[PDB]
Amino acid sequence: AQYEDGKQYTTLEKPVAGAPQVLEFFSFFCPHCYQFEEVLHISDNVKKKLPEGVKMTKYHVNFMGGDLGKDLTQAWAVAMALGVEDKVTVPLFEGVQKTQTIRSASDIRDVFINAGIKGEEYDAAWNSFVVKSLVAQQEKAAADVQLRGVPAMFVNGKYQLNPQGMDTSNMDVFVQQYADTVKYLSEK
Repeated sequence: AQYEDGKQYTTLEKPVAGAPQVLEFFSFFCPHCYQFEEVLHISDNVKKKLPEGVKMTKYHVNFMGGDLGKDLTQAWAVAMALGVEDKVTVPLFEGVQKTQTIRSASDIRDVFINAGIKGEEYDAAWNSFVVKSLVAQQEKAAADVQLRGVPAMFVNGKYQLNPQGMDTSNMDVFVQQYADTVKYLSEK
């Protein structure tokens, strides 16, 4: 076939019921994730090809960067609760991997302040039980699929994108193949 299990995707031998339609995992410490977000714009190109009526979810993970990795997961929960993902994703990636000016939760906080979220609003969110459950959701989703590496994308709790099985000669072509694969899987 043109799309083959174990080639452009793998199947979860242990499917996850009730999972988000399209579920992406990343870490601000993850070098391919940086590529995916700032160079390849994967999330965005997937969305452009997804059918009507299909939601995209993106979660941060704990297993990179130790203590700061966990702060970043809580910060991402804040970003999601406040709906400010599109304002912090780039400065967080660059603060961690490019300029390396993020070394503590306070530095993470500075990124939101600079993006124009108010101190009082950020601190209130950071400490809220709505953010606590949002952290729990991120962890539970990763746990459900026994997640050990990022970037990762899962469709309908049953299929897992396998980007190693795609050409990377051309970055544009890789992205569309990736996006088309997600669409194929979504229609399965």
